[PDB]
Amino acid sequence: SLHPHLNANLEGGVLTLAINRPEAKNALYGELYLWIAKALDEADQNKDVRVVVLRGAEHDFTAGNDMKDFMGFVQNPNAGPAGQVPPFVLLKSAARLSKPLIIAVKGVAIGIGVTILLQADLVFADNTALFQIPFVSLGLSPEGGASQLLVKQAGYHKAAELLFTAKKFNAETALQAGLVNEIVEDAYATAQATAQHLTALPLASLKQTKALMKHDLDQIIECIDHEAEIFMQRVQSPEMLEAVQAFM
Amino acid sequence: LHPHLNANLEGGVLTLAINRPEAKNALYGELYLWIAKALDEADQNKDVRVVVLRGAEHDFTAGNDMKDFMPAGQVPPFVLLKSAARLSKPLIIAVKGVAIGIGVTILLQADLVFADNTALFQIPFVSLGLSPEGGASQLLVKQAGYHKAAELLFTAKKFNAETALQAGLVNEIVEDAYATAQATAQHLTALPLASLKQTKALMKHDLDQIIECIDHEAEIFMQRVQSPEMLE
Amino acid sequence: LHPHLNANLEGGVLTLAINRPEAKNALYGELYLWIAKALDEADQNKDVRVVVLRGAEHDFTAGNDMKPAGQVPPFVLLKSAARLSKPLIIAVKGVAIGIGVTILLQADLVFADNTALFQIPFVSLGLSPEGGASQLLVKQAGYHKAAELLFTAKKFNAETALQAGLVNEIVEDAYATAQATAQHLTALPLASLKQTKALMKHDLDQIIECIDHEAEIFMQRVQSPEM
Repeated sequence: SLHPHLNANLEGGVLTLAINRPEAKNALYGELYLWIAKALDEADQNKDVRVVVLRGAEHDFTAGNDMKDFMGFVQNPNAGPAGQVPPFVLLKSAARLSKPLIIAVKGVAIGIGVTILLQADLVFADNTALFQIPFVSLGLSPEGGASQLLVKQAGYHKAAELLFTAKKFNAETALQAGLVNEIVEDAYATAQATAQHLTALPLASLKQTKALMKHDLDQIIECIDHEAEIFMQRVQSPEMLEAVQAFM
Repeated sequence: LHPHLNANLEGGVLTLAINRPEAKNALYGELYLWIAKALDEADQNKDVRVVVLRGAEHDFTAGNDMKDFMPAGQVPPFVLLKSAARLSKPLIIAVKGVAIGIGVTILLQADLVFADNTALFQIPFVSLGLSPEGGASQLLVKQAGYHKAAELLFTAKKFNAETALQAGLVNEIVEDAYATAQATAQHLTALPLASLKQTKALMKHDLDQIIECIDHEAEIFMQRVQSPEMLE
Repeated sequence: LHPHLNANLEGGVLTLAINRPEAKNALYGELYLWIAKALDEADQNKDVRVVVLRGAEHDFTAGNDMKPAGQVPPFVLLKSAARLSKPLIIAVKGVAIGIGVTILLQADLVFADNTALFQIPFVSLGLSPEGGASQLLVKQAGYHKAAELLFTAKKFNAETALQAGLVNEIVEDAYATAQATAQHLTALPLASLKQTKALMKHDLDQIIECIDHEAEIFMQRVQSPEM
């Protein structure tokens, strides 16, 4: 389906999904998380798509959860299963994509801008990238399976430093922690050349290799869901509501 | 009290400083047990938000007192390791000078570790005719990767702060280890308590299995303790 | 004893050296089986305390010679290396292709020089992982780097291997470093090394199961149109 703030282009088996909400530096709201999730789900069924590239359209990847949206949410929270709240739907859609998923990062990549990297196979950034996992300082808790995936990808000590302190960090830190594969001059051209190289390789080899690497997908999904339950406890906490009420 | 352990609580930060400079903070039975009890009670004390563990002066710990040296899960060093692993609040370690044996394996229970360029690390267990402690045979493989963990465990070599940093034992090498630790501790005491507690509990979802690895290692260790290798 | 494989024991160090330089140490069926058997015997050999495995003067192995899945020879070698109860050290120079990389994941220590040229080419042949790589490389290098090396089938150098944890140290003389390290380890208590390694590889049966699972998939692909 066509929707604002998300451009899709398919050429030579490469599907490029580009977040395009510059007025807000690509902050994500409820329905945009779902539109991105649906596009991933449809790409995986589309026989003309072999590789997906997800990035921003321009100078930023994502400023994270839209704060205006978030404050309306805290005052009227989704009462359904925590795992069906929009950001967890996107993160699971990404985790389950059977085809290679490449992400290219410029500028801000905050919250979900970091945890979605843990669902991608390859990540390229340039030196303008500025990352943060702000969940602790917002009064929230991990999402995207990061309590387990970031410990595995970065090592326990580094994962605890980025999660506990909630600090901003640069591309060299993200590269040392294994969140980014390489820092390059043109993140978007590199992501596109890599995607073209992958479409020239056998689809079945790629699909099977990825399926073996992700043999524990069911447990990853379980981790995302159980995190989501704890995350909603924090979203619904009395202290969160008072703080939003004041702010508003 | 016990003059070998300075404890101090300020602004939510409890600072535990091993103070036995005559023996380079080498540790002996009852002292393992007091540090363990202090960590246990820290977790129960609502005025305590973050613990920092370090040496008082130029050294972290020379490891087990060879004099002191001379149910396996209840032998003192293992008691301290489990109390560290169980602490539900953030635990920061700051390393200067020697950090030997349990001086390294205790770092695998800490959430954040800071060191300066004087730090000198070693896991001598293999060369003492012994075996791993502190869950190192799983925790160090996970933290450093298998190849590097094998290098540190098998060879029993001393290594410096840059090697520890690359293996993920140390978060950052800084000019003033104790000041950096205190500043991080104060930053963490200013953040929401339930957010830090639930984040740590998720990260340590496999705590039961860490305790079982520490206890399994303990049984093996205590057997090696009564072996000709050890004597030689 | 067997064509293209040298073996030397001294001071408790067994050095096995692949010796087929005219072919850049490309491996064929029988040769896989001889290396694997030598590892099986070294483990039963009371006078062996540490094993070094290496290639020829300039190269480790160009990989599988172009010219029950669990019993196909490269998988037998991969499992023999994984089961070896004593320390295994590999020293890498020049080419290290396919098996040349996946065997590093079964060694305890790996030393290379800057001539090393690594590749995992299976995807570009329409095949699939081997060596238990789909799990062991993810654990050793992290998921992103393992994906990069496995999906793209790119050739890569010693610095990239060091960053991926595949290599412990890049050194000037990989054979001398491997020998000095092995001599240090033979001087230490075999009982301590044995028991430390067995704890580190507590999940050995899971490792072997992954190797065999990959093997069955691999052998299907071998009959694919892509291949």
